Amino acid sequence: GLFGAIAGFIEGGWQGMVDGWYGYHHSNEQGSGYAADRESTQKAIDGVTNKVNSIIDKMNTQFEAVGREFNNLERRIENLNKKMEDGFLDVWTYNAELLVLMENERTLDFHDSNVKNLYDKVRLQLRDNAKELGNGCFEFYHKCDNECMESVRNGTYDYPQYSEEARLKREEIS
Amino acid sequence: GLFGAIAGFIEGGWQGMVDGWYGYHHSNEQGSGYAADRESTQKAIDGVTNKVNSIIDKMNTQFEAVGREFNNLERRIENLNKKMEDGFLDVWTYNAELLVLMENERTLDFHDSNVKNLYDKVRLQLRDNAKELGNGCFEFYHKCDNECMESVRNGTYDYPQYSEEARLKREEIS
Amino acid sequence: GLFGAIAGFIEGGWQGMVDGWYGYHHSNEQGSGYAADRESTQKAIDGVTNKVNSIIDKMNTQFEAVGREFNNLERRIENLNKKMEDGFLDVWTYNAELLVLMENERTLDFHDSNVKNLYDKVRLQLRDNAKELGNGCFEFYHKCDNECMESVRNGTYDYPQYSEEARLKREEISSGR
Amino acid sequence: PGDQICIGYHANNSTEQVDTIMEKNVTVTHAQDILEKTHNGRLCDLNGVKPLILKDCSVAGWLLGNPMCDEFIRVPEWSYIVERTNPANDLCYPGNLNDYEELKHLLSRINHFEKTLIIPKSSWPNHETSGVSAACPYQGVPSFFRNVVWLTKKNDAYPTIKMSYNNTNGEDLLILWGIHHSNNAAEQINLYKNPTTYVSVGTSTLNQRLVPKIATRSQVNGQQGRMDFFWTILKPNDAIHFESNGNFIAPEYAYKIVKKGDSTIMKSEMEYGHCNTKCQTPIGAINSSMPFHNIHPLTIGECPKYVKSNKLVLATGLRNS
Amino acid sequence: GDQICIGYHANNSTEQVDTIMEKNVTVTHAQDILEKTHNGRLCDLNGVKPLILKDCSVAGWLLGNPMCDEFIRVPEWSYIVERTNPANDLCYPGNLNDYEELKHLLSRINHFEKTLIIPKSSWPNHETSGVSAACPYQGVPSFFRNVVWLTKKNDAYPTIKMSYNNTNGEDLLILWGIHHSNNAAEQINLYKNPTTYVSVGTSTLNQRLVPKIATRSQVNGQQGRMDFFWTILKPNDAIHFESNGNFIAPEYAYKIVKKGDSTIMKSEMEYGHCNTKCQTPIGAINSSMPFHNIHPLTIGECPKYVKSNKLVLATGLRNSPLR
Amino acid sequence: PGDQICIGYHANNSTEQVDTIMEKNVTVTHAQDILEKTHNGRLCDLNGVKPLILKDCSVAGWLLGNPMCDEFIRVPEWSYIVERTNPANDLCYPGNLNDYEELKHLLSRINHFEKTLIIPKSSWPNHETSGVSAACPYQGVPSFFRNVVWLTKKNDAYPTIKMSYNNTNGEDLLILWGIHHSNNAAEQINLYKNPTTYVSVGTSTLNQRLVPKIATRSQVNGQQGRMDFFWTILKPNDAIHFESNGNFIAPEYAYKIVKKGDSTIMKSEMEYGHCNTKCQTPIGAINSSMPFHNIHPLTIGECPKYVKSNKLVLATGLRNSPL
Ligand SMILES: *[C@@H]1O[C@H](CO)[C@@H](O[C@@H]2O[C@H](CO)[C@@H](O[C@@H]3O[C@H](CO)[C@@H](O)[C@H](O)[C@@H]3O)[C@H](O)[C@H]2NC(C)=O)[C@H](O)[C@H]1NC(C)=O
Ligand SMILES: CC(=O)N[C@H]1[C@H]([C@H](O)[C@H](O)CO)O[C@@](O[C@@H]2[C@@H](O)[C@H](O)O[C@H](CO)[C@@H]2O)(C(=O)O)C[C@@H]1O
Ligand SMILES: *[C@@H]1O[C@H](CO)[C@@H](O)[C@H](O)[C@H]1NC(C)=O
Ligand SMILES: *[C@@H]1O[C@H](CO)[C@@H](O)[C@H](O)[C@H]1NC(C)=O
Ligand SMILES: *[C@@H]1O[C@H](CO)[C@@H](O)[C@H](O)[C@H]1NC(C)=O
Ligand SMILES: *[C@@H]1O[C@H](CO)[C@@H](O)[C@H](O)[C@H]1NC(C)=O
Ligand SMILES: *[C@@H]1O[C@H](CO)[C@@H](O)[C@H](O)[C@H]1NC(C)=O
Repeated sequence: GLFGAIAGFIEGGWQGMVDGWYGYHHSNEQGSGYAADRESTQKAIDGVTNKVNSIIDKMNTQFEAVGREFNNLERRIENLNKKMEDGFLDVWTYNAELLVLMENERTLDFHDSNVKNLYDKVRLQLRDNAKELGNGCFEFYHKCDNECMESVRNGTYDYPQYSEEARLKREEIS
Repeated sequence: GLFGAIAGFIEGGWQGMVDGWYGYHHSNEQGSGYAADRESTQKAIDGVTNKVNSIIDKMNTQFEAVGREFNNLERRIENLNKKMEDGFLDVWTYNAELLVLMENERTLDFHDSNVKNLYDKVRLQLRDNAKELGNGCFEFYHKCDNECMESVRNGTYDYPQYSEEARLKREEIS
Repeated sequence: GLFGAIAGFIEGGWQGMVDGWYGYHHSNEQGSGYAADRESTQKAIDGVTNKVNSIIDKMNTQFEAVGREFNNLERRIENLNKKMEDGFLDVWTYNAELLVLMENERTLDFHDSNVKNLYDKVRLQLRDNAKELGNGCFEFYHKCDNECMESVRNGTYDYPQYSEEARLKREEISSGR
Repeated sequence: PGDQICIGYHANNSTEQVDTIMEKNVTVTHAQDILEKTHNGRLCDLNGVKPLILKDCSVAGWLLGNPMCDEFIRVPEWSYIVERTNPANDLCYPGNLNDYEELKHLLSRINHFEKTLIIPKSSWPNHETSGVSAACPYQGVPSFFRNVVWLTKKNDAYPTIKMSYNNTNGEDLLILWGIHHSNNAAEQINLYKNPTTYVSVGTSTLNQRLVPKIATRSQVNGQQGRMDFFWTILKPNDAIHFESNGNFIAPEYAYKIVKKGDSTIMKSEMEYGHCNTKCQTPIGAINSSMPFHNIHPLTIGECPKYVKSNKLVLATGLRNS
Repeated sequence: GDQICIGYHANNSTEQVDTIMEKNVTVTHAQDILEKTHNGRLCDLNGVKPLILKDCSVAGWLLGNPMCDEFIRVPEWSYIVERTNPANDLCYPGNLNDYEELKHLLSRINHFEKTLIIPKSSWPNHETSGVSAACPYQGVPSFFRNVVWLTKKNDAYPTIKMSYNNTNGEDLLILWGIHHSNNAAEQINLYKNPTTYVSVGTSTLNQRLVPKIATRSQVNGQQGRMDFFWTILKPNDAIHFESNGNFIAPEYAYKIVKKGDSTIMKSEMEYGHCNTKCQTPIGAINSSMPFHNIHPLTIGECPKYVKSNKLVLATGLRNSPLR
Repeated sequence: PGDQICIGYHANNSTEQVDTIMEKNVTVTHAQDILEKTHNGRLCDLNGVKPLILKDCSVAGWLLGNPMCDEFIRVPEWSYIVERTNPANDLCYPGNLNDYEELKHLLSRINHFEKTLIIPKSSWPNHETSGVSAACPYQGVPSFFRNVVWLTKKNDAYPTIKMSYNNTNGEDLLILWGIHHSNNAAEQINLYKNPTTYVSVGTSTLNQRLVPKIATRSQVNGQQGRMDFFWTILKPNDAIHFESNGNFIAPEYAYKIVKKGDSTIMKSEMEYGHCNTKCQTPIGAINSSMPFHNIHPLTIGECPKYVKSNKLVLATGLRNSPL
């Protein structure tokens, strides 16, 4: 995709995540589990649904009567009808096929953008209190527990509360 | 396709920046104020106008005379013209609605990308001399006056003048 | 561009790199040279090739006979044919022209994105072991030989090994020495 | 040995595939088709109005009253007309119907239709009205069209006909009449006595004068003779003036016609399905909001646009792994 | 600590655009690429005034219906304006052969001049005073002004053999006709000769018409019919007339030069003294927009007609609330 | 200083330029054009079938057998008919061919064509078959159509013809006949001796009655008379019945005709190219897989879509940097 997340530095999706399109996986002392980001998922679901409906609802269908009303001595006019019908089929076939091709690439790159933005949202909270692993994961420096883990997904991560512990852990490795 | 800047980590626009589309707001000892970035603004305006002109000027129009020139004994021929006229209306209506829908999303992502690139360009200059607050703002560690502020806007920021001054301030942060 | 890599912080292409579309340039004590990223180059070449083929192959063409077979007492029907052929010319010209414009825009951002992804893959690897110059380059805070150079390219860079060496150089520039 | 939080995306067991402009055969978690491929395989009503199904007859054969057709029917309204690909019953006596294709388009959609007896056989006291032929059999017996009468000589005389019918009904009237072409001089004098004949029909707009063409012709349904029929729409309070001295196939029934919509003739071999639809094809009916379909090109109604394509699949989910 | 911030523009605009993924998105600037305004008047097309027939139809104007204008200037026109239901089409009941194909020819005419080709003085042995009550001028019977109702003189209708050679340098449009009698007695009472014929011949035309005597309905108080014909006579070619009764002699012809084509516009409006590149029956439109939704029946270089109320292109940024 | 690693992209000497939605004249390293603008400028076979090229003949003058037109040879099958815009030899004797355009559409694609003799000249023992006109010259000496026979009175008498030909061939037959229109009664009597005459034709579906229009007409090709020609398709095991007492242009040669596809008539002034093509234009043949072209609108075959475009250049490379 255009952005680096899906099939990029986040190599593959999560089969263990059945709720939501995007979310988090945590691993700490208490345990490990998945959690869906309902804000990102519902926003994406609404966006894709609008896209499909817009493609469907924008079609203006009219009452037409398509038949063969010309006899043997009117082949030229029948040929005129054939050229008209074939031209419309060529236009609609080409239009529908490439509209699907163009929108599918944009849809897959839409999911890629959403995952990367969610990754950036977490990265903004953590700052130097955690270390980026480069594969979509953050290694904590300050022993983040279950209540701590929720604050990252909530958006309520208390950075100054853990600055001292992370700093002392950062110097230990160095 | 969202890049996260507009309606993202930068929440809302400024009514006080009446000079350009993208710009900066600074705050120091000398005071505060807005400053448009001409380079990104003029580039965006030229590209957007090209889009509008490309959609308009690429349309080919030729002289046509459309009327009802058939009698009650040529209703089959009329239905052919009716089938043709309705067919072209459905092609143009579907294309115009979908092209506008597809390009409107492109334009909104274009503005989002420009703001993010503007944010990134500032960050590359400042490095550790300032800290990122996450809301699109940088807190300077060193003392940055109006002359300093103008250097960041036009890309002429001199990192090594304030490295020690920022380093001493950074270490002093207890 | 959209992602800011091409014509953004990275300025200009490399006339000296001919082995691929996206690559690296290194410079150390042993020397300097270019090395192409074969993965993203072939991935982008295949994607661009499919776009050209999709635009071509998806067109449905059928046999047609176009001519002027209406006499002087059938000018109205010829006018009907005249509107039909012109109407399809307007549809096809507008669709083909806009197709080129939108797709050329998207293709230019495809290369812009791929270069940015290559830059990020390196940046997250080096971290503070190297300094971002803001022009698409990384200045190493330690000695990085030819074997070290590939470790950045192939994604096997050993940060902890050079962490001590890189940390020493950071202080030297910090204290004005 | 440090705590970890990760960002990832959904994956499932879906094997659905989509195509992009750059990549083909990409497995996605969810996909939606926008191409219609299903029909009920039946002939339905169009917006609550039943179609006119001619089981084994053409429009010309049904209009003139071929004895092998269904007499008449209690359908005063239809949205479209159904015909088989090769109808068995048509003009049983060989001949032509003028403006047949235009007439078929006129009757494609009809609000009100009613057969009306406008000239009974009792209105022909000086002429014989029992004309029948072997080319128009009924239960193996020679017969004729049930709505038009073969006027022939009686008592060795064919007096000149001056007849006018005024349209007293409040609706438009569709009237059919024909002329007969003989094969030899003896046949003409046999059937109509008078050797030189004509048919003169006149209305507010119509001014016709047909002359029989007596010549050697190939046999069709056994008869070398031919019968060319004609039609017109008699406006309310307008009178049609017939004037002939032989070879005249005089109208006996007519048709009250009210038209406010248009349609076409559908060539389908199916049968009625006691259903309703907004879109009809010769092989079935469609319900759909999908913008495209690949079922049949010869549709009637509000239908998806016809394309040549086996699938139009839109990716709704994520890139699966 | 000093701070610098990144941000974007916002204003008081309430303009809304739609994207493929979102609906009713407020932006700062926008452009409408759909044309929806017309001046509501009939203009010239590329500087050429149209032919406007207020109460008259094409057949009546050409043939010379007395209640139609005798002749107004308009030596050339870009298109023809006809009323939906013209009041005076054919005073004497009848038909005009290939009326639609003739209307298409006269849609755009580079030069139009009425010419006298056969004066009334060229019928020395035929009475040329025929009139009808279905064709009234000022309350008295009259006839078409460009054709002559030839009747018998001194109980005699000599067989006519008259030819006209087109000496003009431009094409000539000539209209003639045949009269249908109500009965055999009326045929004798008008043209004497019982079995009549009208035969017309040119380099490409070879015509022979026979009157059809029958009983018909009464139209405009008359029961007979007058079927009219026409042809385009090239320069240096002659048209040959030959009849012994029921002949409608042509008196006035029409010099014609054709350089382009147009169509017939059914409109109830009148002249507006304006100029336009695209005309519709309810008004003219002046725009460079690629799409319009005003009327399908257009003449000229026009935007593509679409079924849509608005096509708004977002040019600004996504907008923020009041603060 | 310090060791460095840099991220970059390719560049070359290409000056190729593409257009995007937002930018104009953008140089790229590699580009591909999807618009076809080249042709061989020759008349090729359409899927291996040779076209029927009438070098100086209209279609009508070719079936009827114009004396200055049979420079042609046997072409049993063709894929389209190539006519010049203004063929020299259309109809040597002035007249018309009924339903000419529909007949031309019929013969555009023919699976099998074979001229066959159906009525030899010996089949008129009591009629004159040596009718010859100066309007139909061959090598200067007057001649006539080679496939039809001008029947003239013999021994001061024109016996009434009652002739029937049955299509015993297993293919359909294209039969052409005609009627001669005279200018005066003396010409009628001197040629056919019967003042009032008729030509009646009958088949399983056709029922025709033609009467000459003895009238004065403008001279064409030296003749004031005309010859109206008619055609029909005779189904296998069917017979056509002719009954005439004068002015009959009897058929001599017929055509065994099999139709399996449809085409059109191409107006071009070029010659054969001994080549094969999938798409043919009046100015040359196209061998391309591209979806669009701007060569010629009047195409025959499986062709790309016609557009008004100088170039449709897709960007297949990176944004190039100047040297
Ligand atoms: C209607 O009247 C005009 C006025 O004279 C006739 O003029 C025709 O004009 C043409 C062009 O000047 C003459 O053609 C010339 O004739 C010779 C053959 O003699 C030819 O070699 C030249 O190339 C040249 O074109 C034509 O002869 C002349 N016609 C006559 C009868 O003298 C015109 O013919 C008249 N229309 C008809 C249908 O007769
Ligand atoms: C030039 C001429 O003879 N004009 C007649 C005219 C025609 O003879 C008639 O329209 C042919 O169909 O007819 C006029 O009206 C007549 C009535 O006044 C008369 O009562 O009945 C006549 C029927 O034979 C005929 O309708 C007319 O239009 O004024 C008489 C006029 O002299
Ligand atoms: C996929 O999983 C769902 C639920 O987990 C199950 O019902 C289904 O049978 C599985 N297979 C397919 C092919 O959908
Ligand atoms: C038919 O009868 C009505 C009765 O009101 C009469 O007014 C009308 O004129 C008649 N029609 C004709 C053509 O005479
Ligand atoms: C958008 O606004 C219009 C009127 O401004 C309203 O009718 C429509 O329902 C709105 N749509 C949505 C999705 O809010
Ligand atoms: C692009 O090049 C064309 C000539 O090929 C020139 O006319 C046009 O002005 C150029 N446009 C720009 C934006 O440079
Ligand atoms: C023509 O030949 C066929 C074949 O025997 C025969 O049935 C038919 O009667 C003949 N005549 C006509 C007029 O078709």
